[PDB]
Formats: sequence, C-alpha cells, structure tokens
Amino acid sequence: KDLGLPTEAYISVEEVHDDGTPTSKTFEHVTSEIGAEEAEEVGVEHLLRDIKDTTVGTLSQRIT
Amino acid sequence: QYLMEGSYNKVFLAKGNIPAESYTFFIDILLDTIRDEIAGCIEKAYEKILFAEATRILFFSTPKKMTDYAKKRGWLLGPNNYYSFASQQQKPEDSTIPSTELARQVIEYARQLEMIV
Amino acid sequence: SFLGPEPEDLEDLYSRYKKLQQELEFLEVQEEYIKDEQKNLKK
Repeated sequence: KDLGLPTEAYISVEEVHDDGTPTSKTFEHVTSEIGAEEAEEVGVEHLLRDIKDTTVGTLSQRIT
Repeated sequence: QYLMEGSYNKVFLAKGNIPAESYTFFIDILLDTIRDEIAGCIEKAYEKILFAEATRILFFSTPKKMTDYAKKRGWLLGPNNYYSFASQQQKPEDSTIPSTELARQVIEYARQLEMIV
Repeated sequence: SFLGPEPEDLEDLYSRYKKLQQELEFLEVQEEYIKDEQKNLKK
C-alpha cells in the first residue's frame, strides 16, 4: 500500500469526530516493524543475493 | 602603460603632439578616454564618500560634465552620484542558509565517487 | 612512411573487419556481465 511492508496493524477505537458528524467507530492504525527468530533468518540469508532496499557493498548501493 | 598602472597624472598628451603625422587628431578622442577610466575606477573605489571630495579628482567641476559621464556609469543626477553600486557586489559571501548552490558541485563529486568504489 | 600492403588495406575492411564485428559484440557482453557479477559477489 506504500513501498515497504504489505502489513498494517489495527486496533478498534471509539472517538468523537466533529464537523456536523457524531461519534464514530473506526480502526486506528499502529505502525509495524519486521523481525524473525533464528530458524527463519538462516534460510532467507543463504537464499538472498537480490538487490534489496540496500544490501550495502558500495557507495552506489546506498543511493538505491 | 600609465593607464594600466592607474596613473591619471603622468599619462601624457604632449608627447602625442611631438608627431604631427596625424597622431594630432587622435589626442582629440584620447582626452575623452582618460576621463572615462578615472570615472570607472571611482565607482569601484567608494562604498560612499562626499560629492565634494570626488569631483576634484574627476576633474569635473561643472555639473554638466558630471551628468555626461554619469549616464555611462549608471550614476543618477549631476553632483549627486551613487558610487556605491560596485562596492555592494562583494558582500553576499555572508549567506549560508540556502545550501544547494552555496556548497557547489554536490552532484558532480558524488557521481565520480560512486563510480570509483 | 607509406603502408606496405595496399591490397591488404583495401580488402581488409570487407574481409576481416566485417566478420569480426559479431565476435566483438559478444566480447562487449562479457564486459558488462563481469561488472554485474563482480558487484553480485560483493553482496
């Protein structure tokens, strides 16, 4: 939905919203991160040799 | 050599009348030129000085003479003049707030550096 | 001074050069590939 993760995390919230409108039930988003446990890390690291967000190996890697 | 040096007092025009082999008709239009040069140098010279101090060195002493060359300089009116234009130009080195141009060659240095590594 | 084999010089353009050009184009491809690969070993 952006360019990073395809995941959003939500919690149901009730909040008063005013412009001529009553109190609304909505879903308020909370930000997400990435992270894994050792088993997962092992397979992805050997398999990866792709270009990524950045690998890091040169100055030029950093511009991407 | 004298004009280049910055002298407007040992310049000579008397030595151009020693030949009268039609060098005698060039002096006519080289009493203009000496005047022109003093006047430009004075624009650079003063951040701002009094009218009185500057006219005796121009060798103008009538307001008509002041007006005539003042047009060329960009100076406004006759005894009144703005010598200040030229001085004003030096001062902008002070800025720092807009970085892109002020730093300079930001694109250039980066590009070559990236190739090398 | 002047070049020794003028029949070889006139003939060579059509002969050796034309044929070679294809072989060279592969050689160009191998040059870009090495760079990509070189950068890939670095990852």
